[PDB]
Amino acid sequence: TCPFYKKIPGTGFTVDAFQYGVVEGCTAYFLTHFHSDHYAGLSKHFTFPVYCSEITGNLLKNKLHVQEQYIHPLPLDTECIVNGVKVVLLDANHCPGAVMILFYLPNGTVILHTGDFRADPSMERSLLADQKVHMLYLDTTYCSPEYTFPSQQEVIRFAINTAFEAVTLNPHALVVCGTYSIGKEKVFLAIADVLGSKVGMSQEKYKTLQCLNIPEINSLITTDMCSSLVHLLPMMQINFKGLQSHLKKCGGKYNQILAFRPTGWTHSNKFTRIADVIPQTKGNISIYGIPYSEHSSYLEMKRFVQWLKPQKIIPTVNVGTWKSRSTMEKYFREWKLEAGY
Ligand code: NI
Repeated sequence: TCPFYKKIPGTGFTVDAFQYGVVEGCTAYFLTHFHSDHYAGLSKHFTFPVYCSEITGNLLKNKLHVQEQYIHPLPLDTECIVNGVKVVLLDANHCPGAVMILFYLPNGTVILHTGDFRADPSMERSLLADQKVHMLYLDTTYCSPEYTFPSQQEVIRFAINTAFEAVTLNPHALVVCGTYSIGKEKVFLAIADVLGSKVGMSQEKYKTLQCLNIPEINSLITTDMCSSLVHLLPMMQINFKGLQSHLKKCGGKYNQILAFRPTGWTHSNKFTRIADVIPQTKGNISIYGIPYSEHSSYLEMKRFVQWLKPQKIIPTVNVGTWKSRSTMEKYFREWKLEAGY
């Protein structure tokens, strides 16, 4: 049974609600982004209307085989009528194709559902500027002040400089980047660009990247591993055993691996600056954990909410424990008293 925080009151609509069977009264199912916890349940046998971005719709059709007749892509930044209700899709600054959804309810209430997002000041100049929001359904993944991490630009600067130094000292080093979902593509694209290489990967991952409308993608990626000195591997293989095994396969072309594991936040964020990050090393193999986040930091979240001034907040992440829920409610009240709404 579908939980309350996935239902949109006064509509036939649900958000990210595909794992509950046929939801009573749902005439349109929205999907914010193509991450498995959110699409859980969709397949080629789904026969209800799915509303989403163009990119998410390319992934539903090619990767999950959802039939074309049930896929309803909407442009961003554009007022659309769905089943008699005005909606807008906004870029979520999460992974490719990810959106927030603005719903203008027939009774005059305005609801924002962030999906998963990384709040940014540029959102203060979208179509959100123009009007009031009564209810905010909020991605609270890192809603606690201990969650700090650098900008995505600083993280990429660190990875480019690290890779370029290593391969210039040793032209026979291979760079490897972990992946387990869409998102974080700038990590491996930026490194391959500085090295003058395409990125090599499996046919399955190439297929997924080909759905993402990335400009000039055919110039950037390949399935021919042997021609490439940046390889993508599943995240589970990013360990000394998996990498040893991979280096064997390359036919004595390389004699060193430098590997990157983009994580979310880790507690080594609480002590170390990005600049000071060091790898784990075993022999000719080195592994860097880099804190590339596609979710809001605590400070980015608080800035966004204090700007929007919603009348009510409904968290969508960390809702399963009483202690989590109580912690989040405390911060929402601090933010409201500090800013005066
Ligand atoms: Ni996500």
